[PDB]
Amino acid sequence: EVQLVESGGGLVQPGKSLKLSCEASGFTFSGYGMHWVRQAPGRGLESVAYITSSSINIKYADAVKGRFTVSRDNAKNLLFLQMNILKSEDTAMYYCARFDWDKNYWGQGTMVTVSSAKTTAPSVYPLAPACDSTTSTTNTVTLGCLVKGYFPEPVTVIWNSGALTSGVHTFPSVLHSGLYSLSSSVTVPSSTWPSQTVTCNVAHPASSTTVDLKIE
Amino acid sequence: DIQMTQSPSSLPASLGDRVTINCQASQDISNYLNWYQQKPGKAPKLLIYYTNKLADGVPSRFSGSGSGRDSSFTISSLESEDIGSYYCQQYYNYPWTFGPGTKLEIKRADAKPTVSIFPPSSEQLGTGSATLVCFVNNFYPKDINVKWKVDGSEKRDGVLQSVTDQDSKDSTYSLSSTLSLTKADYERHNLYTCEVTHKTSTAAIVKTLNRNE
Amino acid sequence: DDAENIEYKVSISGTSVELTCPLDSDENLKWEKNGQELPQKHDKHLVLQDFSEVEDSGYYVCYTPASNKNTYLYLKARVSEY
Repeated sequence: EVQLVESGGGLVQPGKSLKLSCEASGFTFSGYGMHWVRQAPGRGLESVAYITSSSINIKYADAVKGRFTVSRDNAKNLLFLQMNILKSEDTAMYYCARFDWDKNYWGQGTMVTVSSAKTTAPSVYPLAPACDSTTSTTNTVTLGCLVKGYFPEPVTVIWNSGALTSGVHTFPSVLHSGLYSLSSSVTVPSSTWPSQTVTCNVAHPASSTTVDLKIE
Repeated sequence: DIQMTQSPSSLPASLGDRVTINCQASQDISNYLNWYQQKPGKAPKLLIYYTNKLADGVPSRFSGSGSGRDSSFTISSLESEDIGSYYCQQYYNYPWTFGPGTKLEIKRADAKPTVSIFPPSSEQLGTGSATLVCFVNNFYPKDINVKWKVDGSEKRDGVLQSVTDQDSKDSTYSLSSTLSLTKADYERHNLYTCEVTHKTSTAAIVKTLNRNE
Repeated sequence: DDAENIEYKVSISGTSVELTCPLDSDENLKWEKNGQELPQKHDKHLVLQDFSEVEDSGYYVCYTPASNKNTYLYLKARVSEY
């Protein structure tokens, strides 16, 4: 009912610019003070900026004090964050919020990533054995999918094009040499494979690459 | 500009027990302290406002306590859904100084990992790269540091361990170990091993794969 | 950088005594007549109709959950005194 929508984040190279734009719904926004908050992965939660109902008093968090600049349009119910001279500190997810005394309104948030790194498509390789591939564990073929060298995050791993989701395991992204890489276990009995198609559908957003490598 | 101390930053606890989290500010916050329940990827839910004061539709059990320069929080009897990160935050001055981040780990029974060893893909070997992989899935407790034995010799560098969060269906973890390299060093040895370092079984297990089969 | 939170404006018109707050309109604004909070009183302007030196006098605090700077304001007649 009191819906909020942070718009336009994504990648940027260092010391550049970005305008984040929240939309209000279901309230007298016109006359409500607003905040901008971030969750800097690992590093935790942080308040970013606060702007009053009439834009009379603006308050910034020490870290951004300067390079960042909050603003608002009370007609189109919009809260903007004007980030410039971006650092790798500024690599975080940003939410816009209405902070009441007892209530708390957060939006879905937009994920802002700041790196000098270039967009890289991923290497998709299958996984199955032949030496110590001793019959079946307890009657279970465990099968993998490797996603080498990709940037930036994220990447979706669909086993059997999303159908087979029964006993799957997709471990998180491991950043090494400025490039993330992930692994994905899928387990079915020996009755299911090689008998049936167990296709691994890897999908990257940035490079917009959609691999579908089946196993041998 | 204030500052928050959360203790602990991992609280593995059985279900239905007095789970306590502590918060501590620099100077006085005068009770203007909040508590949150950030589950998965998305937004943190407010639980307690002005320390003592419980928010709208927050389980009776959750109890915000402590005043002055300090504070605490207590799930009276930890239920299934209460699993996830907990945060304390202050509202005495802008910037709202936020707490570190306590994560609630659901204590479950013990589970033996299932070790799956994988040979670098044919297509990969062709590209130059020859990165190796091993999986250890559906296990509890948390603590394991699996090793790589390339022809009886433990390969220290070029390893990439990655662990999941507790599985929604059973609360058991998972682990993928990525032994990275090229044919330059790969084509030098033949027997490959995954060293399973866990209390879950009799001693410690391995799954081997010798190149020439 | 920008300028912060200003200070109170006590206007008096015979029967009434207006109280322009230092803050913004905010709606989430809380008004406190000495410890005892003010029932759904929210604009920057408070009109203390038919003021009494005993009943309407005292310590006043206008604060949003932002400028908890908890800036008092004395009254009766001589504002911001002992």
